[PDB]
Amino acid sequence: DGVGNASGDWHCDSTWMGDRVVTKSTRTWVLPSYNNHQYREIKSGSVDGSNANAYFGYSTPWGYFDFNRFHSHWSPRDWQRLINNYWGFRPRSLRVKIFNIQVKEVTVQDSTTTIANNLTSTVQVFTDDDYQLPYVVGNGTEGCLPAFPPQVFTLPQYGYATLNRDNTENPTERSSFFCLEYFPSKMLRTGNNFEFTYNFEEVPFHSSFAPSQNLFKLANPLVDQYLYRFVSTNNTGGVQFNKNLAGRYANTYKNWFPGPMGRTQGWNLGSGVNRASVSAFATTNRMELEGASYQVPPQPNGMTNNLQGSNTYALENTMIFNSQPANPGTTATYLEGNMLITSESETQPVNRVAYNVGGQMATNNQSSTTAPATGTYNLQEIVPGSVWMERDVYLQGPIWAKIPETGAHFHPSPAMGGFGLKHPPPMMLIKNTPVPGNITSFSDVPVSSFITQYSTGQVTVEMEWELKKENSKRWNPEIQYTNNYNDPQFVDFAPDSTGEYRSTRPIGTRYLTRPL
Amino acid sequence: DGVGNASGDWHCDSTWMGDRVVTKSTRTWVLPSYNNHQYREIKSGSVDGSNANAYFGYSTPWGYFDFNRFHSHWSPRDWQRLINNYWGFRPRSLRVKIFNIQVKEVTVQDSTTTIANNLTSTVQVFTDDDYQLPYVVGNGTEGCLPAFPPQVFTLPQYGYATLNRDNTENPTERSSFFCLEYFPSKMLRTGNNFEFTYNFEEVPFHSSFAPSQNLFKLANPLVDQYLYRFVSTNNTGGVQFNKNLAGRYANTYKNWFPGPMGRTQGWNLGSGVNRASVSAFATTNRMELEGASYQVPPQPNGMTNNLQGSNTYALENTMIFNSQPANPGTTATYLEGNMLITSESETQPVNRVAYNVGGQMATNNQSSTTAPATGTYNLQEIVPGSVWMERDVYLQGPIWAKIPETGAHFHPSPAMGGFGLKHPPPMMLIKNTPVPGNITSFSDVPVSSFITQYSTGQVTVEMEWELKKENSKRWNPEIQYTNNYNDPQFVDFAPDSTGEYRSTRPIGTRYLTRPL
Amino acid sequence: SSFAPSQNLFKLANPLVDQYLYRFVSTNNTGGVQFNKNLAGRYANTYKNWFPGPMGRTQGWNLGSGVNRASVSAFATTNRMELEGASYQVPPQPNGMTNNLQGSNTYALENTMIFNSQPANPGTTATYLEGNMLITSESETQPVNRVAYNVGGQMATNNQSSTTAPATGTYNLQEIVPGSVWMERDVYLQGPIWAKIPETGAHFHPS
Repeated sequence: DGVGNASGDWHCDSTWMGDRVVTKSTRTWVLPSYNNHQYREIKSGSVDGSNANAYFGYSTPWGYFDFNRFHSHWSPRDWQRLINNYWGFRPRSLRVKIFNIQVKEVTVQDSTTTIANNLTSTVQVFTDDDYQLPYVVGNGTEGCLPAFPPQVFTLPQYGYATLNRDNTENPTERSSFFCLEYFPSKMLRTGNNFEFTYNFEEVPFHSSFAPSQNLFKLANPLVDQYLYRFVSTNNTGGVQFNKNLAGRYANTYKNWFPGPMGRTQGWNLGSGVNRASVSAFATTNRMELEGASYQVPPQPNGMTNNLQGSNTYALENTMIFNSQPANPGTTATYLEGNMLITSESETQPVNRVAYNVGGQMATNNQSSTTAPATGTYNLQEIVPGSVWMERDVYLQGPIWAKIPETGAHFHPSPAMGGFGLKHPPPMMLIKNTPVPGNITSFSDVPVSSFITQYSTGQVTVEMEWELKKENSKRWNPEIQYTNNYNDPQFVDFAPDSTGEYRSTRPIGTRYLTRPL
Repeated sequence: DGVGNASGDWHCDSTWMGDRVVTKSTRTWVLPSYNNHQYREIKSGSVDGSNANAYFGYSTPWGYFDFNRFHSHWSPRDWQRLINNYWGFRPRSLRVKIFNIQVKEVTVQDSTTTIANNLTSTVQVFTDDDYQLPYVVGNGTEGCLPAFPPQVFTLPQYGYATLNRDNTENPTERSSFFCLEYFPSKMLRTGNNFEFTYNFEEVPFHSSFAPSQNLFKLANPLVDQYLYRFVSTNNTGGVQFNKNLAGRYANTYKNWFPGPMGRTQGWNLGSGVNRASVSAFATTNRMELEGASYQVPPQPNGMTNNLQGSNTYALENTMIFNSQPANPGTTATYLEGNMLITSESETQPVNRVAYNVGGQMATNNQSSTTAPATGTYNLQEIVPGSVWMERDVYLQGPIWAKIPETGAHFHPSPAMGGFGLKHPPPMMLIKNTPVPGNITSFSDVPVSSFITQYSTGQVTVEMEWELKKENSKRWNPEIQYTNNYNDPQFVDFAPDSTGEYRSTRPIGTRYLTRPL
Repeated sequence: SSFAPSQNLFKLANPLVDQYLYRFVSTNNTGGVQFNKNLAGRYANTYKNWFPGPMGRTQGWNLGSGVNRASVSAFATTNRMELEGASYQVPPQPNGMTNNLQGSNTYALENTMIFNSQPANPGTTATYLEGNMLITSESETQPVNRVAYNVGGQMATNNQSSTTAPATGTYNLQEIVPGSVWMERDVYLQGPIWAKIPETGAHFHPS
């Protein structure tokens, strides 16, 4: 409509209506003109001793909007209300609006640096609906909307990696180039606005509960089994048997088995007592692809990193986060007090411990000449009758990941956590239109001289969630997340005297308990 | 409508629907104020030793839009899809939109050079529908919309040549002056937009196929002809005859003849072995008009420049292109590795070779006293029963040319390639309106003082194409264009580390094969 | 699926942007744990959502210029499965691996379909060299499928202590894990369209 008329209004709110909760979030963003209006080929050779580091790729003029973090949609008080009272939750609908656009021109004469409004300048916006572009949103990267509503943020620059030849910086014939300007886009002046709507596919609810029973202790404690086990051979080697007694969980027939495991090193925290002067990388867990060795830092699902009490943690099976945001490219060492370290101890009744060996199997054939022998195993994979619990979500953590298109997959739950989607919420791309500097003569060669410009505006995201209610018959009181501090010098989840937000603790979803 | 409202949106796309393909292209352009708002008489005398160089003409304040190149409408992947799967293609419809206009004023005080928006300034636009103006669009000149969508381009300045007297810079009484301001034009401020629509006349489809048979080898190989030839005279000079045998193509009666030829010099490429220190111009092919000798660098249709394998090329029968755009007025020498050189070797089954002699004819009357004699010929023209193939189109090359209005013509296919049209898509002309500097007194003499200004905006072109499907019964696999490179250091048809587009190879349309 | 992947399974993070996630890299002179942030483009050290498909190690033989070991009888060292008291060669191996890297003349022969250009007489016992044979390559699936000739990865074999340094061991076989992705074997014009699933009442992933 016009220079003097506002395109949209601020909405930041939560509404709770029975089985449904609606979240509204509004933020202010800034867009730089990246690459000076150009597409650049980007590449790397081996770095820090590793060829797994090498890649071939393109950097682009465009920027994108990322909302795949829970703190983007949820207040700390609203998150506490959900974890305390519900068995499960799932996403249903998404709505996005971009509005109140302002384009600015920056000029320097003799070091003055004046800044001014340009009314006739445009911004370009599009959504990748058919998934033609490479999707970089679900990989745990920075640049999402901020946890605190007043904070103002810079949009991330879009880029991708294609194929590389023989673990080197060079490309292959199969390697691909994608142009964003080939797709159609909306053009916006200061009066104009953009809107999009999405529906999520049917997905299973996340489980916000901890088991109240061990997988191996399900027989009644009072009653004996009608089943027998081999315990012995006599002086002539004749087989002998005994009945299975009540409460003897070590010797009982079992219907179901625990989930898959791979052994990972355990390190003590706090009082500790670990080995000195160690370089971690040579002894880390790895998988081999195309001739290179890769660390796979979240391990695959079905294990627990920490026992309960205990200060032993398997570090490569744990999500590690920082309380405060960091500057790009930092190489600084961080001690444990700075870090936020997660524990999966609630899943221990059904999930095997990562630091320990899995079990034992037979290695020989017994004979009158030879005694029977067993051996321990460090890895096991899926077996029929297998049961496990998936990794917990965090307020600091991601909601979704895109399933890769290969035509074959098994059990599609992402390792970091969250919901695995065949058709994920789509990539949203924004760029500043090139505006040319004074040109007085004709050339076939393309213009490289442009006026310097940046853009600013407001973004609103609305999300709908489906809730599963608790139906417990437990008489005694349950565990709950609480604000509990001894002699506090500051309020957590609040601004400080300088105005910086403080977030000391990581928050999971499992406080409620259910029988197996 | 307004200062804060956008006139149009970005559309860059291809849609394939059975027999029809639609192409959409969007670009950003810059317009200079050419000639400082004045019309100038332009002229030349003899240059580089030639009077064919002399001309008399006018230069104008206006600029024009040119779309007669395939890379303007076609992506490299889309062009590969057409050449691989279709017998023929033709143009059907054209739509043009000009929008998002921005007028800027440039001021200099003491070397500062400040640039600012002028809201009340106008741009003027018109189309030459009745072909009253001289048409300069179909002559292989620079200034067309760019191959890569992100590239920003300067519009070419309009000019023309009229009649000149006695191969000198002077005019004739028949010589003509044309004023653009005499035609009606639309006037546009920053809010305003312009649109045009065109329909192409019926034209024959281009042939995207190579012949699978020789013109002279069409008789069945197994069966003899019922026809006889003279082979001999006896000791008394009495005539003798022999029957024509199966597979003897050298001695067989023929229905049809090859197309017209003129001999052109052949030069070796690569390993080569050509003559040293040669100046080319004195020995080049020429046609004489109005007392001057002119090189005619594309030769006329019906010949082939290169045999297949072979490194001999007739250079004056070949389209030569540069991979990268060049600065105006360059006099630099270029070697073969920089150049993109085309081959017509697919048409060799029906088209005579340019470097070789055409054939032999009788030069005498035989008698008992005199033996019979023959002579070779270096040129031949159209004969009844003549068949030939027209020159191939290239992605780097032009779509159309205007047929000249003389009232008489034969077979109207242009020498460079493409479609010859009596009523071509029309000339589109744009100018910046003169805005005056401060005037304090009256004069009859016209104002020569104006504020300095330039314009910028977006242009969209939409084109519809009709396709002819392949109907082959060939059992074995065909030749296809492929991305095939050994040990590549860059991706072809992509930007580099500096952001410059790379286009190493020329691409033709003939990969499919058909029987004669 | 008649297509080849244009991206590696482990290279999906944006090359320009750093992760908000940290990894353990070190212990100090008193054995206290130390951490570093994950940087942009460092694919060796990045958190991963998805894992490659199942693998079993199979011997690799050079073709063309080659340079393989002389006078070998193949059968004793071949891959086998045991049924009802007997050892059986299982010549197509199970799905989720790639036989050949690209370029490279190393092929895992027991993971490859081998065909003859010409039909043969029944009962022939004749030796055939490589030039007579038609040998397939699965190099397009290498961005998501592990190589058969190479080891799969490494896992922890011990518990670290002030007395004991940490240790790892390589594995030659691995099976399906949750979050696993792979590509099935390609069809050929010379090859078969279909197979019947056996009736047992239980099966997994029937390709």
